[PDB]
Amino acid sequence: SKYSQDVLQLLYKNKPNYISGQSIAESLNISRTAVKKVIDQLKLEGCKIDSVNHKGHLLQQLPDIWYQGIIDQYTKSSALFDFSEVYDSIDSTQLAAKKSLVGNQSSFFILSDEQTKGRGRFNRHWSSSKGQGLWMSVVLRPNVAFSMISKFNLFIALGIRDAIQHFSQDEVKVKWPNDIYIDNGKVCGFLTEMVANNDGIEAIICGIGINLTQQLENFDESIRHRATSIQLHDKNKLDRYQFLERLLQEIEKRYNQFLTLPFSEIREEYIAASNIWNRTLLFTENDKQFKGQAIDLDYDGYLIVRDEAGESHRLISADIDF
Amino acid sequence: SKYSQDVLQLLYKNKPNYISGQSIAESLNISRTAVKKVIDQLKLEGCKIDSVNHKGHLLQQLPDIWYQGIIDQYTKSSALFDFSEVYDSIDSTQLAAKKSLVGNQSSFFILSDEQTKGRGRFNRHWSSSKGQGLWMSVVLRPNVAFSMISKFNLFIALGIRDAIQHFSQDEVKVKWPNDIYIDNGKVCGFLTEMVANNDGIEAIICGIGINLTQQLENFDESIRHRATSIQLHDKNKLDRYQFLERLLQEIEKRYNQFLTLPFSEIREEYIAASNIWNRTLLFTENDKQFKGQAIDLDYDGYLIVRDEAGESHRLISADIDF
Ligand SMILES: Nc1ncnc2c1ncn2CCCCNS(=O)(=O)NC(=O)CCCC[C@@H]1SC[C@@H]2NC(=O)N[C@@H]21
Ligand SMILES: Nc1ncnc2c1ncn2CCCCNS(=O)(=O)NC(=O)CCCC[C@@H]1SC[C@@H]2NC(=O)N[C@@H]21
Repeated sequence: SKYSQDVLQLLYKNKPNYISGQSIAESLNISRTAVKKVIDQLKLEGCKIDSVNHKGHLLQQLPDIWYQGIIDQYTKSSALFDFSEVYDSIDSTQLAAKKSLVGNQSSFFILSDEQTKGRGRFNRHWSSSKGQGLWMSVVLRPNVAFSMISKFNLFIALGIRDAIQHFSQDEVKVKWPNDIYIDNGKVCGFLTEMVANNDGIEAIICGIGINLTQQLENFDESIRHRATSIQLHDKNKLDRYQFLERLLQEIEKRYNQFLTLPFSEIREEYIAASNIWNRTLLFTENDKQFKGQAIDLDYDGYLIVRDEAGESHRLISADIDF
Repeated sequence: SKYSQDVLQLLYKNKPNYISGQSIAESLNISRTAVKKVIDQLKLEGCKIDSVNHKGHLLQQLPDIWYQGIIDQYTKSSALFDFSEVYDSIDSTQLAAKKSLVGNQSSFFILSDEQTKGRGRFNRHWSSSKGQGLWMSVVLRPNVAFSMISKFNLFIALGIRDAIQHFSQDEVKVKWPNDIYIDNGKVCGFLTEMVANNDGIEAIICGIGINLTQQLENFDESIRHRATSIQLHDKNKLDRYQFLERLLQEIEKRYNQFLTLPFSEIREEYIAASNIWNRTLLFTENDKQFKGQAIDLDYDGYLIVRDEAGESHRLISADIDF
């Protein structure tokens, strides 16, 4: 229904109080009968809405579906995010962000319950199971130099890690430069692209995929031993809206840190949260591939590596396997 | 008409021979009467088409309007350009290229007879007079490292300069890093943007604006002393199709040079074609602005500058005025 999101938004905004159906009707300039029909539909879609006879309605719990009217409430209260686009299915939120950013200077994000052509780094396929993960692309407008842009990944990694950690009973670690792990399982990967020239950056687009409630059987046989979800490390039922709120809050906090603090101020924190140390790694560089150890993380965020031939390397980035 | 471009394309492809209206009809599976109606329309739009009684039709000259069916012939015979989009009016060919490149790996360009929101570097307004200039954006897919990408501007500058020089009786010079001049007048500026991350480049988009036939009165009073067009330096009537062909040929040649030769191999040529030497320049760097002289152009394409305080600088880029 056309007013379904608006009814949902009024229910969300009035928590924890009940609102009468009459009040919803006067707000949306529709009939009492249209409001009850919308509320039935929302209940059908799995919204837990308590209705009592003289009080009205109380949104108790959302289903595992993204709802524009709810996310709209998140962007209205965000200084950073001007708006959001919430899709049920899409080729890729990253493809949609790169089209939507052209010709404007807005900061926004794009969410989809499923992706049919999710892509990771180097155009590797990314599994985006409907209803089971957060598939999102974030467009921001950092007015920064190239010598500074690579640090965004280091800061954002810590925000994602903290957001996940808030819901994980197990330790959440960061695999430099763009992987979040729980024990031995990849729970998130992200990818940051930019539109730029030597005069500056028009936008960055950070594509974030986080496995929320996959059962092991929900991962393809090829990635099952290296993928995990937040639910597999949470004694309580993970609530995708509670997590998204925490995740937007940490992204905002770490983005403002990235714009105002040198990497030196999170370097120790980043090292302490990393899981790449004391462990041999597999580096892929075009056709060649070599092994190495992560020795240090310098003040610019570069990984210092000792390869198997004993040579040292200072890497702004790499793709490494365990 | 739906078959107007196809009729035009057949006329172009058969130069310098006449083709009968019957032959056009059998090729397009339309009637002899529809073909003559299309040819009348094309003549109305300013196509010079010779028609003789038993021979058919010969395209003699195109008007100052871009025609998809003609440009299609250019991309079919180009190894590099997969396709093109030809618009009569657009906000900006650069905005359209950045939308069109998403989700594919095609190399292509976008042409528009006019732009309503043309933008140069730093979002400075760009005047795109309808029918008087070439407003185009070129999307390419260089598989190259960032240490190499800045050289593209140096190579492409030489292609544009040569294309213009072929039609100018006066000397065409290059103002580093993205201006083409004829004597004291800016005849072209271009702007190269990229979509990229530390793993590589998804695309570059080179926005090229070239003044073709502006009379001085056609330039705004604010830019008239610093802008010029090719026609103002050509004794013959500049033909936009002949120029576009030459320009696509030089762009292709210099792009392949950029992918296969170090800048050292065009360095002397670039220096010899530059007009920034032996002349004080105005540098703008955020809020500050200083004066300086261009001392050299190193092997990486960096401008070596002596500023007014006597300090040396090595600039991958800058915005400089005369
Ligand atoms: N669900 C999965 N869970 C764990 N492992 C998996 C999964 N599927 C594939 N594998 C294994 C290969 C891992 C790929 N290698 S990677 O590139 O280094 N890693 C990355 O994380 C970069 C991908 C970011 C994804 C986001 S989703 C929203 C946005 N839109 C879009 O299209 N992309 C971004
Ligand atoms: N017609 C003009 N002739 C001479 N001078 C002029 C003119 N109009 C403005 N001025 C003065 C300010 C000069 C601006 N400063 S700049 O940025 O350093 N110079 C540049 O050349 C970069 C602009 C590239 C334009 C292309 S057109 C197709 C594509 N689509 C789009 O939107 N852009 C690109």
